Order: sequence, then structure tokens, then C-alpha cells
Amino acid sequence: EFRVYSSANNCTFEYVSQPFLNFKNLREFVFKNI
Amino acid sequence: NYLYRLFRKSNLKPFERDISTEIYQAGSTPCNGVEGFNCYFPLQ
Amino acid sequence: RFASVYAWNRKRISNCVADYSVLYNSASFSTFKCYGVSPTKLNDLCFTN
Repeated sequence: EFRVYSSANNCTFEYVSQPFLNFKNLREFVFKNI
Repeated sequence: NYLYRLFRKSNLKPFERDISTEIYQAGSTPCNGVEGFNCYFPLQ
Repeated sequence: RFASVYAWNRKRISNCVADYSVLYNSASFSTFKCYGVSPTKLNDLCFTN
């Protein structure tokens, strides 16, 4: 669904790349803004 | 009125001159006495 | 068909690479009075949007 959002501004730079595949998977991510 | 050489294929070397004007070419190909499309007069 | 005369076409196109010389060489357009690029074309410079 789209319950996350309801409005839409002038979003530039739309992006669609990634083809996806105990606890097992870790899913370690690092977000850096420099 | 006074004239300006506002079009050249290359840049001017120091203490140089450019007195001969033969229809500056923007890159079409034919500019033999014609200002068609790309070619413009170098002098404005 | 149309883009209106009272309104203006200000489509935000960005994040892409295209050859301005491709449209420069084409003679379909009527006239060129470009203000940005001096010599021939914008393909030698990069901008924002």
C-alpha cells in the first residue's frame, strides 16, 4: 500500500535500481551525508 | 560604427591580430559566401 | 498538441546526459539565439537541472 505518504511535491531524481534476492541475514547499512 | 571581431575558431595569441574575415563556421560545412544555418558573419 | 500561451512549459528534466549538438545539427528548428553557450553547444559544460 501507500499508507506512508499522501502528498507529492516536485520530487526530482526518482530512483529504482536494486533487484532483491536463527536470524541469519544481518542487513547492515551505513547512511552518510557528506 | 565601430566593429567587433566576436567570432574566432581559436583564441587570440598575445599581441596578435585578425584582419581577414571569411564567414565564421559554426560547424555545418558549407560557408562559401553564405550565412546559411550555422555560418554567421564573424564581425558584429 | 499544446502548451498554452498564458501558461509556460517548465518541465523539470534532470539527472540525465544528452547531446545538445544532436539538436544543433538538426535543421528542423527555425532559429538559434542561444545565450548560454558562446561557441557551439553545451556538451562541454555541466549544470544543475
